[PDB]
Amino acid sequence: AALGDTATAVRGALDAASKRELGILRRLSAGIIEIGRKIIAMNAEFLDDVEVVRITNEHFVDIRRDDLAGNFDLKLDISTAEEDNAKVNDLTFMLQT
Amino acid sequence: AALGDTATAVRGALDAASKRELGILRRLSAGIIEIGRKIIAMNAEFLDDVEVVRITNEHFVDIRRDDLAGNFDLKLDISTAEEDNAKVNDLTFMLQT
Amino acid sequence: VEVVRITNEHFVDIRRDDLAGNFDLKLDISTAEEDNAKVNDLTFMLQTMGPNMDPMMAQQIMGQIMELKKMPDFAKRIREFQPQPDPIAQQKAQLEL
Amino acid sequence: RLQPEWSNAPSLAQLKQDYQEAKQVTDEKITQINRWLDYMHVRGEGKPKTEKGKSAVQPPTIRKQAEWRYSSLSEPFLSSPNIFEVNPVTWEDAESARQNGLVLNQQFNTKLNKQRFIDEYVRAGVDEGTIIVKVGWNYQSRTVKEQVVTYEMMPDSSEELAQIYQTAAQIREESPSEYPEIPEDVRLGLEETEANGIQVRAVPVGSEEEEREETVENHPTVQVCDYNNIVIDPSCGSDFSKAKFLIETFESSYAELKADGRYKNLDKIQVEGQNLLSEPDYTGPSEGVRNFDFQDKSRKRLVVHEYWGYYDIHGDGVLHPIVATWVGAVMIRMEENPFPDKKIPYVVVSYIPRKRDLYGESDGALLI
Amino acid sequence: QVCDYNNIVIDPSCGSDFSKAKFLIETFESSYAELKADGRYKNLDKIQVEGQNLLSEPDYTGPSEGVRNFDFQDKSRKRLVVHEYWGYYDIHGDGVL
Amino acid sequence: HPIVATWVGAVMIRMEENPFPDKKIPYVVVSYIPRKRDLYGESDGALLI
Repeated sequence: AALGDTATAVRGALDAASKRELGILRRLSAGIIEIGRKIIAMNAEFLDDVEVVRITNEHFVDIRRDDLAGNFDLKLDISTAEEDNAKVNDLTFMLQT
Repeated sequence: AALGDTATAVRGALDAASKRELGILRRLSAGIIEIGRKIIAMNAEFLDDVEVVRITNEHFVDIRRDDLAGNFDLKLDISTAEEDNAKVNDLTFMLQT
Repeated sequence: VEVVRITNEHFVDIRRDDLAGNFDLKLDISTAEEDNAKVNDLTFMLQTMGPNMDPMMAQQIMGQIMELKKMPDFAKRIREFQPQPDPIAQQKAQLEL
Repeated sequence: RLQPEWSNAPSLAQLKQDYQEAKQVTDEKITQINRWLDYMHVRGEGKPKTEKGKSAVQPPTIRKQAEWRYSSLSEPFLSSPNIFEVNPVTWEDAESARQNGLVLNQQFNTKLNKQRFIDEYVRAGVDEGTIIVKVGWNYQSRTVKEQVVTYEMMPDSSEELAQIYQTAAQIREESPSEYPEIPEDVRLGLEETEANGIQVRAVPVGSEEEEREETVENHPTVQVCDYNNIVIDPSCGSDFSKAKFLIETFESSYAELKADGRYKNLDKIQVEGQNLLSEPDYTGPSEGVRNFDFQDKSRKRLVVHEYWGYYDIHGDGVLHPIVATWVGAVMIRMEENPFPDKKIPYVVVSYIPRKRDLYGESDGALLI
Repeated sequence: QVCDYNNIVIDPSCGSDFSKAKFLIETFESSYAELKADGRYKNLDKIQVEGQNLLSEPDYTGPSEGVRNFDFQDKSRKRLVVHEYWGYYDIHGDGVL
Repeated sequence: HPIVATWVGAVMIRMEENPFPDKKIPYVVVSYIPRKRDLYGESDGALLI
């Protein structure tokens, strides 16, 4: 609403629209996270240490038999460029001071 | 009201709308807080020290038998990003000076 | 004992003359803006108070800012912290000689 | 008798008796809420009756309004990485505080959905006027394991043993989480190393045995509810801290009841009965599902009544917090309240308050 | 507790002070078990709880109209009506309240 | 117990316990717009007809 009469009077409309879209976005994100956790669980055992080393080029890290899908040691979320930039800026600033 | 005639004349409308929403938000927040306190009380005894250690990776802190749901030593509230940012800024500033 | 269980400080005796204050307590509604004003006044006046002695007082103030900012452990540690001088008084003694 | 030491225990007659006298009150509110719901979805009496040959369109507005409030209400909870935030009250705290906060936040993040939960929470609140939430604990076990072994003691001591034992002690000191993951032999030799001199080496022997049931599930649970299967004391005014009884009807199966080890008399149920066809029964998700069944005698659907409240178990005229659960005509459970706080494990929140009443008002109750 | 305005009667001669009102009467609702639990009463055994049936004119005006027909028929949770009178009186003959 | 059974026509080809590390059904269901006590959601343009 108010497709141009004041700079502020158009900001509200886009704000409300984005806020409404956000819920659907979050539901889809939750679905993707669940898929990812299942994939991690399957990677835990079906895959071999030499195969993992071939990718990581680092010494194999052992696996905890209690949990295989994390739920105790991993936090899983969708990565985005703005969060990457925030992390880089924080690192640079806090190193420099 | 006043969907665009002056930058200030549109700020009042959104202000009043948000102020009205705030009461409902607070009621729902109170409900969530109550749920959380009940959950803490149940965690107090139904859960084992080895189980808590497996998560925290710190030495188990003993439990006070007087109260189990806090009410004497815990303040429970909804966390939000802006309060997190405020805490970080306060820490940084007050450390630096 | 009930009051101690909450405050974790030594019990303060009670005056039998009045029980509802009316002689020693001023009661008012707390609000965030007054809290911010108090914090700002404390910070400013600490940072520019002067060379006045009794640094214990400065420690008390700084601990109060900690407590208002909800880090009671840091508050207690600071307010009970005792500064200790180095071994440079040897220099003064030797130059006196 | 399930409680031989209770001088005056309730019988199934009194429980159903009190159940009847409260539906007479709750039915009014149920019909009111049904009328409200029949308008946001244009159904039943919300559908206008029009003559043949004229239009029958009907623009939704209550739904229109609710769509623009759901997200603005639900956002301030999910916008943050974790919901709760625990802070100490006095400096004696800040260890218990940190530990409890971390545990609770992890539980919400992983075990419970929290997403479906918040969505159903806000939606029911907006378009029904009240939210009921049931809080409980889940504890599944009995999955036995086998094949223990045996280690013989040995007084051989050397330098490598000292190094390994020192490292294991350091691990047990600073990373207690990883300590159980170290090998069993070296672990037990390590505690032997302080049981006596360093001579201990604990050579294996071998054995076999079948014990040590594992806890496959141990956690909290939070379900919202349906508002058609819950009946509360109507004399409470609006406190819910003074309500004297709450009754809930839900649906389960014989296998699930047996798996949840909290019941007796399970063999006198006659699962060839209910057929999920009774008046006050579990109001199913829809109408079509009423015709669905399993015909397996292990997954056949049943209807279970639960009664939480206060009663005069003895003759002393002092009320105690009790819970009673029954199916059909058989009492399955009678006990005192087992939760650490002797209260009803439910939480009721009213969207828009009303004068001295538990139930609220829906958002679109005035736009009809 | 807040109150209901239908169950409270005040001295009407006070003008508007409430510091000079001489009596206040409140009617509320309770049960035999609750009264016994609150250890502040006597003669509890001469109540005849098979009486009131919550059907009297000045009685507790219930939350709604439907709830007037609800009862417990247990003799321990049956609902009663209680009158309270706070005020000043000439207990002795001295003419001092 | 968690099991899986696979058949074609009238011949049973596979019967086994669940082989994945987490003994659950290897499916994920997401509802676009929620409905009261139902798995299936509602399409976006369900009200524009």
